[PDB]
Amino acid sequence: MSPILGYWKIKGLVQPTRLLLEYLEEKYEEHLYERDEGDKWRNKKFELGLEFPNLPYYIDGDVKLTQSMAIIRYIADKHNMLGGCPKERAEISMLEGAVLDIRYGVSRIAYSKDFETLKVDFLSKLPEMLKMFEDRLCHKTYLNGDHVTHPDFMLYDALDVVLYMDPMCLDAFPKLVCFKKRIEAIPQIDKYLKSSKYIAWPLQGWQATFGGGDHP
Amino acid sequence: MSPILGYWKIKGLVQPTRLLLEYLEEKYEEHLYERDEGDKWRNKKFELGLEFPNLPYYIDGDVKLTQSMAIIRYIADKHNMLGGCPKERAEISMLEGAVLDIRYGVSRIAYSKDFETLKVDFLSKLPEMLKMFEDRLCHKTYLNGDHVTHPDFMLYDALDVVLYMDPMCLDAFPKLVCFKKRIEAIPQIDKYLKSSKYIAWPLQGWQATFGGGDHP
Ligand SMILES: N[C@@H](CCC(=O)N[C@@H](CS(=O)(=O)O)C(=O)NCC(=O)O)C(=O)O
Ligand SMILES: N[C@@H](CCC(=O)N[C@@H](CS(=O)(=O)O)C(=O)NCC(=O)O)C(=O)O
Repeated sequence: MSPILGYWKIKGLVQPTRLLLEYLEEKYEEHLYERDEGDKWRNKKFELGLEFPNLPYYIDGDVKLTQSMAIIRYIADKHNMLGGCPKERAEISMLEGAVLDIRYGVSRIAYSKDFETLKVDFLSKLPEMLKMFEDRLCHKTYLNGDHVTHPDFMLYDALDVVLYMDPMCLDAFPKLVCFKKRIEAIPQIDKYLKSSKYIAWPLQGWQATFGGGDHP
Repeated sequence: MSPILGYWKIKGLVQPTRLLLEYLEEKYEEHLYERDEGDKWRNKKFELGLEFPNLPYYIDGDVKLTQSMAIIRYIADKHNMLGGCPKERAEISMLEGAVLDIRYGVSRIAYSKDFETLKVDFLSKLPEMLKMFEDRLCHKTYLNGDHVTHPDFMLYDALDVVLYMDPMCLDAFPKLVCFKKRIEAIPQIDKYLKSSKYIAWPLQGWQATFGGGDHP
């Protein structure tokens, strides 16, 4: 049967994974927990056969997984996209980590009552983080070269998110601007982003001071 | 020449990596930044050839890496320890993530002025996190079975850290208590923990409210 991907009906930690699945054109069903289905999840949490019960989870005829990163890596690995040798795989793991520093950098302050104050500090450090990627993309179409890897969708998600926080944070980074457009230019992605499956909001959990709520 | 591992002279994000290197008996030199060498690092940060300048970093005749997780995975991968197939590698990635939830759970609140209040909330959720590992170890010597994998050293580091926070947090988890002793029973580990190379403190950056300072 078709693999089952479970998570809240938000972008959050699973969006990059959804994009990788669409890009690979893999078939899959989603168990989406609405903002008021917290209890629905609780009563099912310890009943899915998961060794480390959590959201997101990925269940398919061969495995039962939790931990967003093990999930996206599993999907990529099943398609030989993790790297052909130790060095390459490390490059790709390094790219994941660097993207997470930005994505997690947002979530870390998005649930605070003093978001604006934290935001200033954050938007103050973001430029140096972005420049590392800008330089990475100066002589590359995608993060790992001519071919797409899962970090590309992670970066895309992170850029999508920081753009909501500051629509001008990419003004000094033309390569990153083109990269985001380039990802949206991928047929499978453009199709998915225009379909009824696409969850455009919220970015974080509904209760978040930033990227939360039921509407943009 | 011998690989170079660089980081602050604290356990922090690199300790599990140091333990994996010792276990594998790999030769390596460390560029340790003292509490007052922040500037020493700044003036070298963008001069090491690192694509994503950060701490820790790992430089050896074949690669230049940053991102603690890409580093430990690289070392494990160079020894064929990441997993023999997609499923196994995902299991191992899942274990990393689950350990990080605990380790990062500590760092997230260790720099706050209200540590004690946050600590209560944290120590309230830790038991459910620990039990997942307790159950994982009920019919296994190590997290992935009979043989050691890098997540074992990550878990060890996390247990070492939560024990400083609460010396009794493992009282209901005998398998975890034995697991920690079992890791310390590994010849290379026992030797390293008794050598002059072992950095017992601090756990977090020196400025941390918890696990910080120059002395326990
Ligand atoms: N490290 C885990 C963290 C997962 C996590 O924090 N999940 C949250 C939701 S969200 O933060 O991703 O929105 C949750 O509610 N998990 C279910 C639970 O805690 O019962 C991962 O990456 O998968
Ligand atoms: N995701 C990175 C985070 C690294 C990080 O936050 N490094 C801190 C130090 S510590 O938090 O690990 O102690 C640092 O000072 N990096 C150097 C810098 O920011 O210039 C990783 O895992 O390697």
